[PDB]
Amino acid sequence: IIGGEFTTIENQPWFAAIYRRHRGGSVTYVCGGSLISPCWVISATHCFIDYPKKEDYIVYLGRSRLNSNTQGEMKFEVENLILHKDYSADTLAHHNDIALLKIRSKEGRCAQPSRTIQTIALPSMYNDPQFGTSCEITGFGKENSTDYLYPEQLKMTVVKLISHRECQQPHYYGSEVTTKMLCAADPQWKTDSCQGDSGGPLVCSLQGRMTLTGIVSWGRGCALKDKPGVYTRVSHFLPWIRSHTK
Ligand SMILES: N=C(N)c1cc2cc([N+](=O)[O-])ccc2[nH]1
Repeated sequence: IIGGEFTTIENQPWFAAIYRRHRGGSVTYVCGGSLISPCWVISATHCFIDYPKKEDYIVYLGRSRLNSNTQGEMKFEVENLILHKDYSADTLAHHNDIALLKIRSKEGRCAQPSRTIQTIALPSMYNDPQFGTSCEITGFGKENSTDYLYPEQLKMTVVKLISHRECQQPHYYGSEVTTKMLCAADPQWKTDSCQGDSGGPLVCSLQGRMTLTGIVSWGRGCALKDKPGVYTRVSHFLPWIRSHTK
């Protein structure tokens, strides 16, 4: 997250921190995700496509810091790593960038809700807030485009919803953006998602309820003029989600 503010897991209790164990034992950060039910975390396919093997992955819930433990965190293995069959890699514009991780502890349990671990609601089908709506993004991603390191503390920021028409401008993203994608940016382009934020939640308040409206997917650079963050439009994948979480 470029700009924005530091936060803790109490303020995004569904946020999932996902890591991969390398051979030789090193564990590095992969991507964020969102807990939608006790046994299921939703993320982006592009986080996993290079390494599709579910045994390489570690998920944490209730975790506030990147390389240290948070009191009351839970640690999970991935019982199922489900990628979207119709995924595509553009140069930027990943189509169908949605993935589901079935989580289970070494003790055979799913998530147990608490002050730091809760689930997020899915939207109702094709029901998105109007452009100009303010939504929040959450992640451990880069704080400046030139940074080498990821921040140790979890961050959040607020970005505004950009209409499909506007994101379609040639001087924005043109045809790269589809109706299954959502664009969102800052009016001053000061704040944005960046490298490492992928898979994480875009949460909007939608008629009284915190809602997983999007999933961080791609963008050109970070916090650049006319170059918004792009998000998987969750309200367009509910059949996909409901069938696969069975
Ligand atoms: N604007 C976004 N929603 C977004 C930009 C972005 C960039 C990278 N990246 O640095 O490769 C990764 C994920 C991203 N998500």
